[PDB]
Amino acid sequence: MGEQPIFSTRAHVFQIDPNTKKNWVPTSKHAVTVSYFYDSTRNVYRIISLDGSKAIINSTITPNMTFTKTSQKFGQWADSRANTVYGLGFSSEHHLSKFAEKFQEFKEAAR
Repeated sequence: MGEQPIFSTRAHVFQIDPNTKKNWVPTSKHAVTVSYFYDSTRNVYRIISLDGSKAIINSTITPNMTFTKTSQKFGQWADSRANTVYGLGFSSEHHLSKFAEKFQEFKEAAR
């Protein structure tokens, strides 16, 4: 297939404020589904999330992109295509933990 579903989880989505990159701005009002998809048409993994029919995340994973845990339930990563920093807040450390693990896997496939 051109777009292959791989993994899906839920979280509240945020982006850092453009101006000083320090204040968190909510992007979704609800927790939404955040997923990893493999795009074979472009040969890359993508992090995709829609709030309703509005894509709020469509981040291609690149070899040096890095996911950082900020608390036991929240983590972030920088994205140059959209020129921002995404933050994800999970209901539990186990979910943040698992998301970060998958991130590392597809980062390597990218390299």
